[PDB]
Amino acid sequence: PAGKAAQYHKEYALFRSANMPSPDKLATGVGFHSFRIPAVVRTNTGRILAFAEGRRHNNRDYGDINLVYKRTKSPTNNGENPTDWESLREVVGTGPHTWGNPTPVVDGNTIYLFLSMNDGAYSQNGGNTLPDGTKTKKIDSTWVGRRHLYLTTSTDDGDTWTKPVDMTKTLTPDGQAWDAVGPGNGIKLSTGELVIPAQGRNIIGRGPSGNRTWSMQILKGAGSEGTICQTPDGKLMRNDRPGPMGHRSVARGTLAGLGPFATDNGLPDPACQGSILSYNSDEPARTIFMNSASTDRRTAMRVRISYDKDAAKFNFGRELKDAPLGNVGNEGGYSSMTKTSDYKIGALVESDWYEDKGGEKSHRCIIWRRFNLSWIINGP
Ligand SMILES: O=C(O)C1=C[C@H](O)[C@@H](O)[C@H]([C@H](O)[C@H](O)CO)O1
Ligand code: NA
Repeated sequence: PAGKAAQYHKEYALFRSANMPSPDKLATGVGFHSFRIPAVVRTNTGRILAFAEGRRHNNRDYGDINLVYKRTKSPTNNGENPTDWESLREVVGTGPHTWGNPTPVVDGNTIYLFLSMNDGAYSQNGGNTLPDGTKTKKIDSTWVGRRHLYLTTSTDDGDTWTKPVDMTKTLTPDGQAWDAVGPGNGIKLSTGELVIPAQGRNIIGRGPSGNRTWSMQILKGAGSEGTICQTPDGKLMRNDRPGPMGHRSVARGTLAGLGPFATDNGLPDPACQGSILSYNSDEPARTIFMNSASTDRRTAMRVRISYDKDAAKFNFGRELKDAPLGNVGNEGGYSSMTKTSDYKIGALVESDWYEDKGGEKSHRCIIWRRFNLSWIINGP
């Protein structure tokens, strides 16, 4: 029934890499080679908060990387145009460290933002060469050299953020080395609990709005990069990035536990992050899913709808190719979706200029797309 309406789509770069005109810089003068790893949420004011990793010197997952963000200037503009967005701010950039994997969730008048961190001397694989010629040590299980999990919060509609608090000791398993939270988004259940996807576990926030305490729900067979969603039937669903290239890994259950993860052959994935959004719970209930709908590459970005009460089946949906955007490099990769006040899907989508090929010098930017259901429904 939302298919009857006139299609609407609109798209433009929102985080502009250093190689692009009007590159995004902080008010301090700090600029960024690349922006990756988007997260976006609509607050209960209707203001949109967009988060990313500002990777300072190159496009690598490690090294000096700051967690940055923008807000819409007003809570009512819905990010309609470029000028509707504030200029870049910083959640956390302290030291030479990696701060990233933004994974926010809105809770009434509090926005919670989980993030991952590592020391600037360490990388996932280790032995990587830093700007100064120093080789990274490999992420390990020491306090110094593990991936930490941090939580920061805003009670002023994303304007300011409390000093990030290290929650690794309580919300990551003891002994763990590599870790990820999201990235993308957590969710607030119909029943009021907050759920944050993370590597091998959900992170559950309980208590009144804005005064939460968190615990781990350890999962069996989950991915490192998960999405969480409350399907129309009320159940939870993890839809995760696979280890190897092929297809999304999916599991369903409740706060008491999830069933086994199993590959969803309806959802090809190239071992890349995806995003998911419960769009509405009234009839017809809809779940939206975005990812690169390919087994081998990140450039087949597709958005889809499921009408299933457990989101078992997604339609073909529509290729983001159908509304391509010039002057932003080759679009595709990590994504994040939110619903806007004016009833569109707002998505951040990574794009890669690909100048040094897959080398570290290739600049990465992030696109902001909006589209209504009609635009998805009425594609080939
Ligand atoms: O572009 C990527 O593939 C990527 C970028 C992120 O910054 C990394 O944290 C993440 C990680 O390397 C994998 O999830 C395997 O742990 O992957
Ligand atoms: Na930094």
